[PDB]
Amino acid sequence: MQVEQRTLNTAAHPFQITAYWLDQISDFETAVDYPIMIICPGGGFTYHSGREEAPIATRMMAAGMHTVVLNYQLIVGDQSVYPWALQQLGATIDWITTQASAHHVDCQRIILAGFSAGGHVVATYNGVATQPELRTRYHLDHYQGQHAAIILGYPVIDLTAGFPTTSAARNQITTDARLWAAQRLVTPASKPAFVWQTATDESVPPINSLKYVQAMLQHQVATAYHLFGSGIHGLALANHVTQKPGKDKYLNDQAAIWPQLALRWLQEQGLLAGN
Amino acid sequence: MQVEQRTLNTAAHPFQITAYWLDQISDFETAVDYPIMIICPGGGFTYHSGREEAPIATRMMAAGMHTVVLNYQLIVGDQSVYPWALQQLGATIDWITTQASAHHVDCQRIILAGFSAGGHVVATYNGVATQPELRTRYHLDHYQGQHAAIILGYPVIDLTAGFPTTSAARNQITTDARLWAAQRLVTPASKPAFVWQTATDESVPPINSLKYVQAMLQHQVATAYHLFGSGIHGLALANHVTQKPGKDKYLNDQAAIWPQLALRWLQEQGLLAGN
Amino acid sequence: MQVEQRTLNTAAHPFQITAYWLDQISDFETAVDYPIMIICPGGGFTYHSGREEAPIATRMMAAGMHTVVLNYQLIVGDQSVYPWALQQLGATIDWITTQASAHHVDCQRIILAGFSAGGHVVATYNGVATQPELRTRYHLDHYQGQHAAIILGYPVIDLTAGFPTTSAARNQITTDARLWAAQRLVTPASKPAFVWQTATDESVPPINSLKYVQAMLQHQVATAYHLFGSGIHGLALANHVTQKPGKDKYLNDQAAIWPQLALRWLQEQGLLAGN
Amino acid sequence: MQVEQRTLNTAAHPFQITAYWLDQISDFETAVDYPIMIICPGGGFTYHSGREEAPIATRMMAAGMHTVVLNYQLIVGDQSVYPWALQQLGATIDWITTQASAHHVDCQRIILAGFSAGGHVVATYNGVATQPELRTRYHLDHYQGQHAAIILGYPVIDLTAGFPTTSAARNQITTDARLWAAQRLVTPASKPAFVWQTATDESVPPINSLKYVQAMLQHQVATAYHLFGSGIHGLALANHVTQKPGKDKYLNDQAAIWPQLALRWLQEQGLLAGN
Amino acid sequence: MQVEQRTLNTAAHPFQITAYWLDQISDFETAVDYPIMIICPGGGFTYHSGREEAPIATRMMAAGMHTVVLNYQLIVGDQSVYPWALQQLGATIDWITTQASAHHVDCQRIILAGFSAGGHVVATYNGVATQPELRTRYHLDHYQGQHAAIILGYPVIDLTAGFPTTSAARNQITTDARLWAAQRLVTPASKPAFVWQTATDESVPPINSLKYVQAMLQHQVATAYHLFGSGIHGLALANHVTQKPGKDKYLNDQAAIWPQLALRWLQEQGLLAGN
Amino acid sequence: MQVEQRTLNTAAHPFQITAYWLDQISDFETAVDYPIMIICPGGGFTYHSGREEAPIATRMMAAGMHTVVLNYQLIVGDQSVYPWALQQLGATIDWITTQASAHHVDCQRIILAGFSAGGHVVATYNGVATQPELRTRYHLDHYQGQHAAIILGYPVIDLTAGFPTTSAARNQITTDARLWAAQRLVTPASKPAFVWQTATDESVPPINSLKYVQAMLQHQVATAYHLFGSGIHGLALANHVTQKPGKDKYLNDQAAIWPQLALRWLQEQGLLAGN
Ligand SMILES: CC(=O)Oc1ccccc1
Ligand SMILES: CC(=O)Oc1ccccc1
Ligand SMILES: CC(=O)Oc1ccccc1
Ligand SMILES: CC(=O)Oc1ccccc1
Ligand SMILES: CC(=O)Oc1ccccc1
Repeated sequence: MQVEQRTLNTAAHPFQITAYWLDQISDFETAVDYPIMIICPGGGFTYHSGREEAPIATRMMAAGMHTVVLNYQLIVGDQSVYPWALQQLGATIDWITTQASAHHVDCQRIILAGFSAGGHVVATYNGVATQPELRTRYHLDHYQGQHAAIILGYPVIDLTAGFPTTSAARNQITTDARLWAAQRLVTPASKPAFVWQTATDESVPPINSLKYVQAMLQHQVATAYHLFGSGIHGLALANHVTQKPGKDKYLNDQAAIWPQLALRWLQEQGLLAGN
Repeated sequence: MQVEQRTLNTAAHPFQITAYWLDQISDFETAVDYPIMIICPGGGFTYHSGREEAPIATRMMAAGMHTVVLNYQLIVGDQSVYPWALQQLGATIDWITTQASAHHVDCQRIILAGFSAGGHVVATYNGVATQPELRTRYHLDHYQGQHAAIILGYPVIDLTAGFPTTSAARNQITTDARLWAAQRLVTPASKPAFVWQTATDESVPPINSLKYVQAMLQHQVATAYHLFGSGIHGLALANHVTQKPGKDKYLNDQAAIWPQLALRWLQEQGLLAGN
Repeated sequence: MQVEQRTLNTAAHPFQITAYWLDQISDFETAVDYPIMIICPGGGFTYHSGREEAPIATRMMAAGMHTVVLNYQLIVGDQSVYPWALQQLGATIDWITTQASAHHVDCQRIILAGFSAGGHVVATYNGVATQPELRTRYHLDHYQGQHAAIILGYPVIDLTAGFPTTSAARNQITTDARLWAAQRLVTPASKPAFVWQTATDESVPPINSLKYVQAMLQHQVATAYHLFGSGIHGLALANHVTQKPGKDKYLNDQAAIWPQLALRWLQEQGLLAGN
Repeated sequence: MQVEQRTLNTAAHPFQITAYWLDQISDFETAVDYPIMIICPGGGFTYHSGREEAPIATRMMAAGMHTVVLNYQLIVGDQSVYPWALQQLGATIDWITTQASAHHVDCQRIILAGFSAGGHVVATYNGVATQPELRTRYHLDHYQGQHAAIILGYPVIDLTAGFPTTSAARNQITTDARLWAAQRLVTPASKPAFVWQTATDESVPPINSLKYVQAMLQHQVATAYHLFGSGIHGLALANHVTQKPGKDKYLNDQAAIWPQLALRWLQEQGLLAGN
Repeated sequence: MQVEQRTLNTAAHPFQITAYWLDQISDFETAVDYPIMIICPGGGFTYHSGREEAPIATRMMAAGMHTVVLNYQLIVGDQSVYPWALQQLGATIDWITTQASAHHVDCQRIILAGFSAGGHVVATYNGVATQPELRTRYHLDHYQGQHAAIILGYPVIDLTAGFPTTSAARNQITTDARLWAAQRLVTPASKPAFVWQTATDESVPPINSLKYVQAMLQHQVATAYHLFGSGIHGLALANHVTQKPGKDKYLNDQAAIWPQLALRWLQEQGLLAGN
Repeated sequence: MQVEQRTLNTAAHPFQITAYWLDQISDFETAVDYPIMIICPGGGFTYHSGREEAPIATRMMAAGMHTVVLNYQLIVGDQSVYPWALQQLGATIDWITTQASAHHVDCQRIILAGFSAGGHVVATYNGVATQPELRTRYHLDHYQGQHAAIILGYPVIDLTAGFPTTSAARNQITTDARLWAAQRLVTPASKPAFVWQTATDESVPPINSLKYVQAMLQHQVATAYHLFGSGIHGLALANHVTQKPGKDKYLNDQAAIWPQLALRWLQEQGLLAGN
């Protein structure tokens, strides 16, 4: 295993990635290209949550994929998230295509994963980067490669749907209301989505995931949805690894099955080797 | 996540380790010390099998533990595995104690994992390093730190018990017949052992694991044993990650549950945080 | 000790830092969080002077603090220093807060040090970043963390006060005269300043430092000031370490005591462990 | 030998370089400063061709020079190449001057190599960076150092001269027609050029290189030109190293002597040590 | 291109290597396995000469091969060169086999290159490692992989043949006289040898190379030999790259063609891709 | 500043070093060779004390020298300290000579610093490595380079002189009593020594330094000695940097002047640039 931390400069706003590369198993007689997952964590658009970075990447690497963590555009200075964060995703996928041979990446198996705020970028991107009208508007044109599916964990999907609370916090995120709500952007072009959330999510009401999934079916898009009964927002892995020390509310054994559900779903979709 | 690859020189035969350090999560308020697992892979004493190195490390690391892979003494040159391989383990545990504060290692939770030939070293060590008589005999004296438990996967336990096939290959492994068989070395002071193997193991006969568990019980040491019904030798993870490309015999979905079994077992022993 | 060199992208103009991290002492039974000093060297806004980077960092590291060298915005292309350089400082402090647990940084003990042209950035920042009005104007809002004190060595404080020599050179630094003079930016909210300069400073008139201290006191901010009697501009450490080879005019034994004065002043401020 | 990969932030558009530094020979009793070659590969302004990076840098390194590969501005997002790419070259040369002491670089011996699209940037730069009229217009002022010579392999010199085909592709490269054609930008100020191309270049008509040389003589700049008889576009080293697997058309043994011709030409100019 | 510097511990005397790995070209739609050359420099058995390390490795790398520099056993402390250096060579080849898949090494194309004292190790190894009686005697048994050919530049072949001078120097190198002379070790199992030397070699008489070739033929091993008319010992590349500053005697344009001769010879042996 | 961690294999027992290299100052017109200090920490021959590694290295680095920390042979396995540790010092000095050109090391200014147990190795080495009789006997022959002076801080000088307490502990350190006591090894060939200790040293009675200093004047070798009136063993820097958290007994302001005293002592010896 190798770890690469790096600035990519091929977008208007340069950004940092952290790639975790799988190494070839040395006593294999032949080579294998592995899938790769790009993770956009949460942190409410003002920071990148560590709980949703390495611990999630490591769990997915365990199942045999490369992973990359994208530090997408935050609110800092008077900066807005969009349209920049969308462009950084496109550049990250592009950059991956250039690294394929060196790292044995299966470019037909590029997965994006978003959590909370992170989910908005990915949900939007699955929307935006699947319609050339919105591609051009947002300058995702001229980037190589594309993603095969998305995974969304308790995603922000609609900025008027409870998060963020105050109007003045919507606006920081963006004064472009044409993507306050990722549900309205779904077309039959959108790539297959695995979605999960808790029903008891106070900070990001489940209608977000419902609305995306609802809209995912209404345009015939292969989608799976798990709304677990209990659990607070931001469970991450919902187990001791991502548990804030001494805070039981981060433990939820029912939600903790999601990575297994996710991986099995990726296999079904032909996007991960089956055993 | 950092990757450290390094020679340790505090043994008669210097040796390489590869450490994979967990990084602290930044959204945490307080620091956490994590367990560490040292892995001795298989390879029939002539090599170190990559199938049982990083893939296994990553899976254990996904559960929230540091891991280190130890290139124990092989048959190379007119060299024998023992007693050097034992000293290298002690040196590795020692080295961990000196890295504990920089990496947040919980030294009361140092776990050893052995696979196949690698299991002999760990099994022997579990015996030798808990008996001052054999400690001193084999030069493990003056090393800091101790391991809390072992994990053995399809472990070579007795060199007269099938592997190796010829008498000339077992000699190469060692002239010292006082540890051809680790099942004879087991005494009360030994640390708890989680053991698994398949029953249809041609290469390394199940009597090996049976004999060792027999002796852990006939000696009152907390233990656990899983002998799956089917499967060839060297399953590793028994899934697509460790599957030699196109070889179905490396898939066994029943055996594939062993890491979960092992993690839950560690949690029960209070050697890994629980859920 | 670890050396991290790195681009930070969380500002309008991305920029390089070079971080020098203290490692934990391994025979300490418990962990210690250390203070951190951010250094902005001189170079007359057209370069970053090496004499005021590592040699100064190492002397400060020897007293038990992390250090980071910041390559603030220079005059290059047709770029001005301001307001960008101010933002880069805010982002660096912010970045530090995110690295605190991994490196054991005491974020309550963040010190900024500026030299010559570098002092302007720091002196201005100390004023700007303690006033929401000037904060917001210059886009320092939304960044985490704050500095506890500043250190200024022969600082450029007023752009009309002799440096730079020509009209055409002032302007290249900035077409914003509301920052030509950091002495006018001084208000009571400011963090405490240790200031030193030589009286015979031909290149940057002592009126600069004198004006700043004059305003630190008139606004009741804790300040200490050493105006040494002899010596040219840019003494740095004023000894053989930073002495341009064969040039005695860089040696000044009286000025050479400043790091000691500064460290004791920091201890007095409760911003460094006392011995 | 050392390999440095890194972002430089001293341009409006930050960018990656990959520097390959020569190490001092240890049994030399005195040090030696080595020339350095900056390489801008081709890729038709939409990517950076690996065929024209490392394999070319390694060949030039074998003759005793440092090399740096410059990832100049491409067409990505709605971005055009110019004027940004010209600034990135200036910042790279500038950065080199700042590394000269640590790496023993002879700043009197900075050479630029451009291939295909990369050649346009180098050819244009050679024009722009020698005339302060076009210097100022394109924002190259305040950057230290200067190049002593260029090398152009099958360079794009004129955008209306066959490449790019469509008009829509012209424009993506630039809506500044003023430098669609580096031929008409040559003055006596220009640095000496070694130029080569094949006569049968379908993709980028030979008239391109012909025009630049024609212009290089008509304003009398020391120059040398090799238009080989056979060979497709993008030969690179024109041997097995840069040969696309199983594609004979990338082999051309007459063109393959170009690195020798170039090196001898550099020795002639006093830009490389001689034999 | 990546540079790996590392201790290998798989011999009685552990030892450092410096590997220079070629990176795959990202434009190639398929992958390519490259040959690899192990280089044993000279230094008269008391040091490793830098003139014969990187400079030579870089020239060979430019031709499209991986290279590794082996720091073989010297006369240091009280040690003799043999039989350890032979084991270190075997362990290095072995290590390469384990790196083959991660770096795309063609294990049927492993070439050994020795210079001066380094040449003795290579020449002897070519003999020893091609004879199981002498294989075993010297403990090269149990190591994987083997080399396809050797290259010898002004090699030490016989220790009584003028190098080393005094009796007391030969003995330091080794008291085992059975391989004072690599000519006698030659048998038809020996891999093919490209050999070169100058006839005016005062330091190491030409009869050395003469005798080895003289025996490669009389044992029907494919071999080529170039004895240049002029030139001192230790020409290395015989050009400005390996020339001691201000020392013309290191220049020799006739001998300087040797790397081209060797590469063509390798192509002829099907050991390097042809043009 | 660069940090190099590394195994050296040119001794019977390979060993780790950690080198801290000063970087050249970029705004110097000329280059400068700096002195280098090799540090052997204490730890009572069973471990290397972190209190006496980096913190001391950093403080010496601040004065403008390279530093290297040597992990000399410990009591581990059934291994003794001697004669191995002496060889390791020799190889380290030797290795430095091979790195001089690359790092600008002034090989005429190599200084050894030992603390407590580490002092014994340095003190003995000072004795052994200056007399060819003991040189040959202990196999320091054939290593290049030599040291100019030693620094000893509360050194163990005689193993009967209190430390270690029991006869069982001394013997572990070594059976060879011909260097239980470095005071008896002092002859006038020895390089100059700066020596310090506290009078109240319980664990290692002042007798040791006194006995060494006494013995050092009697062979007319330039020396300096400081015996502070208070303070326990192992003060290191005797300040807050090396203070065990909450343990005042590690603070001693009088002894804390020793680095300054030592540096000024090196200046008069002409082994460090003077200011
Ligand atoms: C225990 C050891 O080999 O020494 C060190 C010291 C600092 C960091 C890593 C290793
Ligand atoms: C820029 C940032 O905060 O991302 C990280 C996170 C952990 C380690 C290094 C960088
Ligand atoms: C054009 C280029 O060099 O792209 C990269 C970037 C990082 C690593 C390898 C290749
Ligand atoms: C010139 C500058 O300050 O950037 C650096 C810093 C350290 C090393 C290399 C480049
Ligand atoms: C002396 C040695 O082990 O080899 C080298 C040489 C140059 C740089 C690094 C290692």
